Amino acid sequence: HHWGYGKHNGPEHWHKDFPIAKGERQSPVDIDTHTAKYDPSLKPLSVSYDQATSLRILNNGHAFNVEFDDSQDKAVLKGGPLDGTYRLIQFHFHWGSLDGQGSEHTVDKKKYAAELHLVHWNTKYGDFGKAVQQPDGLAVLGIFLKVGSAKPGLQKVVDVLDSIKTKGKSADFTNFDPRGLLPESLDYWTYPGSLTTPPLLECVTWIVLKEPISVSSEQVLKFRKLNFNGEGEPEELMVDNWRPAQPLKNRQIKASF
Ligand SMILES: NS(=O)(=O)c1ccc(NC(=O)c2ccccc2S)cc1
Ligand SMILES: [Cl-]
Ligand SMILES: [Zn+2]
Repeated sequence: HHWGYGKHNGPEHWHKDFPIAKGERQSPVDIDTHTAKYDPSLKPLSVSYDQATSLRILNNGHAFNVEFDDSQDKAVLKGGPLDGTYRLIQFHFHWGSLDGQGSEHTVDKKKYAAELHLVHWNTKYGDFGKAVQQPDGLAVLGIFLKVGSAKPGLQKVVDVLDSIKTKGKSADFTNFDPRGLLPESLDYWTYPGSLTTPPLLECVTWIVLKEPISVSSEQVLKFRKLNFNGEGEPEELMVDNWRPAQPLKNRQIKASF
């Protein structure tokens, strides 16, 4: 009985195995744009993915991860609300069964068709493992996806999904440039939160971009052909792998603009 997104193992069940699910800084959250306050103490956000080196793509049964080689100082996120350098380790998405839902964070309660998560770990902690043991161990750059024009830079990811249809499958995925998934503006909202899937650790500084990227109906449709199940098992389409908004509690969302 592994955690998932179904009625008997979904988000409302997670707290049993992971009590932190009802924690004080859980993610995602709804972003009330009117209550969010401009923070002049925020430094310019810096996304340097020019030297990024992807290695593999994996269907972990919850989503698919494009993993990067993070053994060296390459692909880093810094500035903004961050202190120090955060290194990119992987990115994945959360999407719905329909265009009307799929994102984890919401803006004034609006749900986007999907949400891209670029995961980074604070380099002062040595590696990802030790980082997730710190309050400021991770930084996730979230980008909303809406259905409209295709995103050229996402097609290579879309075309390899057929090779990792089921849980546990992975494929080589080198030379993929994540810069092709970024919108024009780096305007963002930021707040302290957690991983949105078990173990739901509260080590994340969330940076959610205001400008969403557009993806075609065809592209998101292929995301929906993936499977939660493993090869040879009954097919359960990988859709609606998002956690709903959680209580903001004692937190303030800051705006960079
Ligand atoms: N959806 S999220 O908040 O961006 C997120 C990012 C990373 C993880 N990571 C894990 O659950 C994890 C923990 C230990 C070892 C490997 C992994 S993939 C979960 C959610
Ligand atoms: Cl189901
Ligand atoms: Zn995520």
